[PDB]
Amino acid sequence: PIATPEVYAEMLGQAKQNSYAFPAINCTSSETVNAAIKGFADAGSDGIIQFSTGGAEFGSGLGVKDMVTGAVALAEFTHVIAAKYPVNVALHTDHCPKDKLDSYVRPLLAISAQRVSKGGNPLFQSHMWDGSAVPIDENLAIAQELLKAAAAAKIILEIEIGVVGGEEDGVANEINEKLYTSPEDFEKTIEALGAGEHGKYLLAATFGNVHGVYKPGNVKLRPDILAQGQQVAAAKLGLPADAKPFDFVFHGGSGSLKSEIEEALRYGVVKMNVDTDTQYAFTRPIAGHMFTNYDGVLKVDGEVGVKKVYDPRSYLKKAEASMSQRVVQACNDLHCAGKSLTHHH
Amino acid sequence: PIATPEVYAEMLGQAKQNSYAFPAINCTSSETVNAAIKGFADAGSDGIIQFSTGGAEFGSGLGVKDMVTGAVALAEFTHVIAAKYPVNVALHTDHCPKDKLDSYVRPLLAISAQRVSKGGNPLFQSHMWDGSAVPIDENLAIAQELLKAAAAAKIILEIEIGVVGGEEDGVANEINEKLYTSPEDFEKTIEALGAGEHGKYLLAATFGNVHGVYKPGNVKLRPDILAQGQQVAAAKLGLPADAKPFDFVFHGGSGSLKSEIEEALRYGVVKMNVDTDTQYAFTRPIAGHMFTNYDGVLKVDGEVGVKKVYDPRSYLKKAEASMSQRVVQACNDLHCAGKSLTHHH
Amino acid sequence: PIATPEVYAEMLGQAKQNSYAFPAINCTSSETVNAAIKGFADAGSDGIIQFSTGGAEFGSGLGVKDMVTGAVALAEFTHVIAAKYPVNVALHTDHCPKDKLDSYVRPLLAISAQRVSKGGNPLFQSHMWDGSAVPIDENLAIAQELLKAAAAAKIILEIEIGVVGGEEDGVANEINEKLYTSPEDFEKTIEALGAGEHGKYLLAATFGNVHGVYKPGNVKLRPDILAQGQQVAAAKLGLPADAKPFDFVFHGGSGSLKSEIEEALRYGVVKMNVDTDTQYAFTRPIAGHMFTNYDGVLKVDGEVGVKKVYDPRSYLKKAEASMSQRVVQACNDLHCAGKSLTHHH
Amino acid sequence: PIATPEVYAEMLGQAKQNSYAFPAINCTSSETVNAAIKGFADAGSDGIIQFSTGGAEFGSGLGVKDMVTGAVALAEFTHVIAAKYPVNVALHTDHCPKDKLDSYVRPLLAISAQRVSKGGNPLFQSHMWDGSAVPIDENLAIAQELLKAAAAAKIILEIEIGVVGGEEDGVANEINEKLYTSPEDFEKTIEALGAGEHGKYLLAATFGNVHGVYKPGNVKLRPDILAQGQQVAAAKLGLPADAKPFDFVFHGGSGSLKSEIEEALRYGVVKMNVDTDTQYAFTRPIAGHMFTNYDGVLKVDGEVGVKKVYDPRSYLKKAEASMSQRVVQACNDLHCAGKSLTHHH
Ligand code: NA
Ligand code: NA
Ligand code: NA
Ligand code: NA
Ligand SMILES: [Zn+2]
Ligand SMILES: [Zn+2]
Ligand SMILES: [Zn+2]
Ligand SMILES: [Zn+2]
Repeated sequence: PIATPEVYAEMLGQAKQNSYAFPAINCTSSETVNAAIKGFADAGSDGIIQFSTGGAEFGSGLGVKDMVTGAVALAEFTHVIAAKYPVNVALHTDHCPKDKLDSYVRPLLAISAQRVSKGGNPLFQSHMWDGSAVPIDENLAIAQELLKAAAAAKIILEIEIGVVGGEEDGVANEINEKLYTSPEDFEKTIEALGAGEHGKYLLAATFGNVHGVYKPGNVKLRPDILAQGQQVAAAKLGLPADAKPFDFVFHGGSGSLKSEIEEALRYGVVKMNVDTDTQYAFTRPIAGHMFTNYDGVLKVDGEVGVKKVYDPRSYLKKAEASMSQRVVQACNDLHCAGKSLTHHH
Repeated sequence: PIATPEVYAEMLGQAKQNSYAFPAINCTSSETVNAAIKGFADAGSDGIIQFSTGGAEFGSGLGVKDMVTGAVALAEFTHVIAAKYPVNVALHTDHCPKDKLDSYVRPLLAISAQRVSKGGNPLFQSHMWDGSAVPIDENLAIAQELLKAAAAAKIILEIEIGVVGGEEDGVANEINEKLYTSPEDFEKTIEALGAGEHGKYLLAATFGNVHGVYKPGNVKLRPDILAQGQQVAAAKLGLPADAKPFDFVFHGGSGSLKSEIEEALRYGVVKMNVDTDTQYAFTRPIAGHMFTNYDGVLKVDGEVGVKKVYDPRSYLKKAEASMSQRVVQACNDLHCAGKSLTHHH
Repeated sequence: PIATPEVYAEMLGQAKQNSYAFPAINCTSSETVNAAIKGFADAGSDGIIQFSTGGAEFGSGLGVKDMVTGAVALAEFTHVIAAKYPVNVALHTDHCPKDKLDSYVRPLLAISAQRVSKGGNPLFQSHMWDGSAVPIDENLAIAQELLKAAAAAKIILEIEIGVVGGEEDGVANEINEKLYTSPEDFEKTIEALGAGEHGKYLLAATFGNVHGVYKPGNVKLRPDILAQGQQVAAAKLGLPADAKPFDFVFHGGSGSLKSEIEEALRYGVVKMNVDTDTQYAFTRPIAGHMFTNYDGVLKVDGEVGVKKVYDPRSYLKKAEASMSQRVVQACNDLHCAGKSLTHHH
Repeated sequence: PIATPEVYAEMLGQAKQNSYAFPAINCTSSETVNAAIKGFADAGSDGIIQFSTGGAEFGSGLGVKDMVTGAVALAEFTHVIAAKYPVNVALHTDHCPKDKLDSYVRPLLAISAQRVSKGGNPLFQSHMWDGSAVPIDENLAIAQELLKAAAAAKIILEIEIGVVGGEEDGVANEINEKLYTSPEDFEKTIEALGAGEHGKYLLAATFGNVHGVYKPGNVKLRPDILAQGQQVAAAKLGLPADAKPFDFVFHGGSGSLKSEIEEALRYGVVKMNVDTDTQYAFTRPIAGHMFTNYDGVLKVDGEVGVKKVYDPRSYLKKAEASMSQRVVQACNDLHCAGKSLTHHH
């Protein structure tokens, strides 16, 4: 089923308590949603499906190119599908910067507020505010009012401090020192938003994260930044030094070393975003299909091709199954496999 | 917008009166739905999006494989998208034989009946009963009760007399004399169902039709069968000899000669089904993408590929645009281009 | 065996007498030579293997790029191979313009003169002088002295009047009226060189010929130009009006209509050049090989490929066999199949 | 130039004295010969071109399939080409087992004996007798008489003790303990043939060698076997313990670790055979060419392709250049680069 807000909060609490995390898989289509949910199910795991601004625009089609339309359409599709799987599936929106709030997160929030006002549940269970490109104080000012709106709609807010390196859509962030979150940013976050009691939130605190897949080991993660952020917050809050007040989000998950994932889990990461690796998994058998069936997918030497192999289902089923396998791998990497809160086992 | 039942009836009436038809494009996904609707819009045309049994199964994902789930999920997706286009889009289900009625058309009918009972409109605007594999009397007995249910849910029923040749999913129909509908079958149809006054229906009367794309000219259509069927019916009904009591459906549209389409339009074809040609149009740029970007979509010689080209959106946008072009061609072949009943022009 | 000058003259005499012609296949390598000779043998036919200036440069390798070296190396290779086939194989050099005479045809002539002086036979059995880019009088002045040298070395000279359209190497000739040979050019040729008694020669008189392969029918051949050239010459020589004093060469053979070849044969064509079509035949199975074995010819996803399919012999044997089939087709198109003067049958 | 027997002996003496070796590159064609020689030249190095039984059969063409014909044809081609390069190129034949002696090495020896009898030099400068599949005593009995014939024709004999693992043509040798040469085999070799004074020879003593390319490190070489073989022989001959009486040949060179090559050079390897790696280098840009030019090398959607890219020279020039680069790498790996005995520098 789709995660209710209550089940989603239980999911994250269980993950936190037991030092595991859920994959948050970027999807762009019916096929990619289907692949993600089947991956969760095959792994006996709960999970999160997320739409980026570009993914939502793509989902709306070339004749529309509207983020709200694409996200709503894909969300409605997902609600129907997820009802037929035993595992819990949460819907999320990825990086939304300041100039897209009015055309993505805010109208989506308003849609969910309306549903809640009628006694229903929100369409999405979490939304990301990415204010990493503006100064920390402005980031958190926007975060505070968005958190009030989100909590009122039974929605968890994800926020970001520090910058994720690499290319996300047309835009590149330089890989530098800004990829490492400062102690003061950790402190200001707690001051501004508390530790859950003013609305539940997730913190994408960056520790060297880079979107994309580079040669293994080229991206230099420093998970210790997270351990120190937890210590900083526990001190502010008057908690024991081993308390973990933050629920962390691991961006740029694809291409990470297994040891880096394992370490991050020890410091309170409850969500790891995966996009690039599942994109490769989806595309890889499509490529193979076109090459091995080149004379069926192309009308060559006066022949008319072979429908059996140019039927989009023929290669897209292969794409789906391959992406699902990669999602199973993510569930085993993050230790959420076999832990679905439905215990359908 | 999605066609209301009243707008759909107006569409078909206009097409009939003016000797044009709408394309009915088989879709299987968010991308193919988006491509079809954009094609209609680019052509300034209304149109029909249809899901086959296999298309619906595919739409539900490999972990579900349920026709009702896939059709409902894709339908809900389509309702969101179609609201953002000026043209009218009707939703339809394709070939449903006797052994799949209880797991496809009937439960879908029941869903729409429920919506109508609450003062709403049906989820789908038409459904196909394909009883061509059973004797004509059984075919029409089932048709009569389905027509009552359909009319009660504000849904048009499509039925089939005669067999369409070729392969549709795993199953092949032999290309023979059964592809040509008999006069008695035309007569029994009118006796059983009337001419609209017991429920609105479309008639897929076969005249040599074959699913798929063979070398141009290999498939031998006999559109005169349709002209004679109209004459047969007008005689039964006591109408002038030039009356056209049937609304005909042209199956196996892909690969047809332009002259064959033109002739069929003169005898009351109001709907032509297209699947194979739009499948080729969708796949063709995907094939080209994989070949020209072979070293980006594959991790070769120890390199890690190129995300920009293995991102599924990169080739699927090309697929969408190419399929939309083929749909524009169908609208111009069927003379519905520039005739949308929204007159947004 | 390699055609001796006496056997080559007999070949051409037989072809002329019986209204058939030999294919002259452009080759560039051991594999293409092997493919051509096997094609001749499979067709029970004699034939001609020819090297263009660019083909000879290619044959010499990227470290040498010397036309004489490449032609000699490929010729020596061919002498060894041809000895093992029952059919007669003549060696020829293709288009040599004025600025390449001193670095191609002349030094090759000198090599053969040396062999003949020692009591041997020439290395090549014919050479082409292409003076179509200079005025007719200069063309024939050069032709006359080259003919003396060639005859002294037991070599037949091919000359060209009129221009062949299209691209031959880096250089394009415009497709225009210059592609059609003038009566005066026919007359000047006979005046300058006679009709065999001052040295045996072949005449590439152009009649709309274009190098390359365009859509069937786009190239407009006028074989009547040849019939009139024969009439013009028979008049000058005081022969009956149905005499055929010229041995014609049909350039741009690839992509020609079968009816065009048949007509040209009636007017004394004894040699038709084929390059573009045999290039496509050679390459086509190589393309197929790479696509169907994509994961064997490329080291993908950390694997090391599959030697069985990246071994150049695996696809080059397929290339050879396919090119040989196209050469068999040329022998059947030109009616030389089953007519080898060895009568090994 | 082609290496005279005197220059070839000088080459090997220089390599031995200075602890370097020459690559022996398997070739199958004009293009592969050209690529190999250009590689030697680019590296300022002498080198060896070798034809296997299968390579020679391939070189003779599908209509002939005769090892002697193919080897002679390719050798004659090579003599013309090599004259135009400043470096010395030696011609060799690879693995010839007992059942192919009468149809490969023996007739080739007879051809060279004839040339020498007329005051000329041999066609090939070395030939390989591979008797590893028969007992050591039979191997060396055949070796002794072949050595007499070879020396009389100014030809060096290569022999093999121990088995090379892997697939060489249709035949596979199991990767086991037989891949490691025994001390007694080293001793019997010296007893039978001496140390050069009864005819010059090269010794392919196996030390774990495997034909082909497996994942780096999977093939376990033991170069110490060679050091001990040298010690064994120096003892038999009454030489100092650091003497190197054997000239060793390193089979299965492709895919070897650089450290393994470096070690082998210290123990008297003067020749390393490379085939599989140069095959991959030749094929790799051909694959890339077909993919990136897929719509030019195939006639698609009713188009006629693009001659510029289906011309075999277009991709074979790329193949040549890539194989030459790999040969340059071999010259730098074996430390013969910059050491050509022509000192053209
Ligand atoms: Na990443
Ligand atoms: Na069709
Ligand atoms: Na041509
Ligand atoms: Na090897
Ligand atoms: Zn991210
Ligand atoms: Zn149909
Ligand atoms: Zn030509
Ligand atoms: Zn070997």
